[PDB]
Amino acid sequence: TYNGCSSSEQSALAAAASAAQSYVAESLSYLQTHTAATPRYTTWFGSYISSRHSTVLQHYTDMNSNDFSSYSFDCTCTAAGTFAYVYPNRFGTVYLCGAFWKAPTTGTDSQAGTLVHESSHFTRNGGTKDYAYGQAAAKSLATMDPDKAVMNADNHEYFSENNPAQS
Amino acid sequence: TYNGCSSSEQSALAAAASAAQSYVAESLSYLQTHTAATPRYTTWFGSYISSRHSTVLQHYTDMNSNDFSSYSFDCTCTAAGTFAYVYPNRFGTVYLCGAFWKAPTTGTDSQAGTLVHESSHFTRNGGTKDYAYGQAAAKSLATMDPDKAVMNADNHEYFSENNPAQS
Ligand SMILES: *[C@H]1O[C@H](CO)[C@@H](O)[C@H](O)[C@@H]1O
Ligand SMILES: *[C@H]1O[C@H](CO)[C@@H](O)[C@H](O)[C@@H]1O
Ligand SMILES: [Zn+2]
Ligand SMILES: [Zn+2]
Repeated sequence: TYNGCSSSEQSALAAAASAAQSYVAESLSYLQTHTAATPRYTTWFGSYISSRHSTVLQHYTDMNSNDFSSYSFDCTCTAAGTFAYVYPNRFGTVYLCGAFWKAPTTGTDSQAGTLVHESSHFTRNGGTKDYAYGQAAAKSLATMDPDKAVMNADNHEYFSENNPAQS
Repeated sequence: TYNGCSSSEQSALAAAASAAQSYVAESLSYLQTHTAATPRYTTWFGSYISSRHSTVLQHYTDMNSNDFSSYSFDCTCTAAGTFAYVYPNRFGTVYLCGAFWKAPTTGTDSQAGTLVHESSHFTRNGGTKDYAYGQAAAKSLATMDPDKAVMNADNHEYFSENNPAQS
């Protein structure tokens, strides 16, 4: 459903939700078939170990079961510098702000990637936190504190967006 | 008891066992009072998280209840290239080889530290494995795979020997 969203915003959300669904799907498949260290994994989740891999696998297994297209979207926020926000304990509802509309549908820090980010925050999906923001801090977190990286929303977004792409 | 141990090997073992008991005791106390990341813990057990700290705490809780002075020591092994060995499912018996007698009572890769290493192998004490050998590999294991570090014998020995000393 939509709340305070214009025709164009609903269309953008429709496209972003579908692309977010695909990101999560390809991301889950990747985690299920890659059970050893790979560039794409270590860059965003650090040194590969079974327990952490299971953690991220679980997050995507859960997010994959979500219906991004059925999320309750709210576009009343007009903050030009904010992308989106959610309440971890209030599942399926995403609040969009001004910066979301200026972001590309797919790619780095995209609308679709933003939904994957926010989705990971839901307690049902793993309850990720925001320990680091942006690709640079996300990669640094992966290198220095992998345990936090597998619990950081941006690291999930960047793992899914995979841009620049890695195997 | 002693199996094939001279009077000099027996008294040396009594000292090594007393010092090992002291290592395990101090190591347990440390683990009980340090419930947050510290250099001594992270160097040998990796990034601090409750579950991992609980694992090593348990190992030392059990090892502390062991009585090293009552271990059945066997001195028939004469392999100068190895310190000692045990069967995980055969508690309380340690087989010492040639290299053990050349080592110092306390310090890095000491007689006391070797007893801590071997003790951790007993299933009753946690059943650690030998994923890495030597300080360099042990530290590397701690940084790359914390889960394996808390289950690696050498990491326990070095945490206990604490040389160089760390807070
Ligand atoms: C993550 O780090 C590993 C090295 O451990 C590589 O597989 C990859 O290139 C990425 O930097
Ligand atoms: C273990 O690693 C931490 C860094 O996460 C340090 O605080 C400590 O000195 C040790 O290297
Ligand atoms: Zn966030
Ligand atoms: Zn061993």
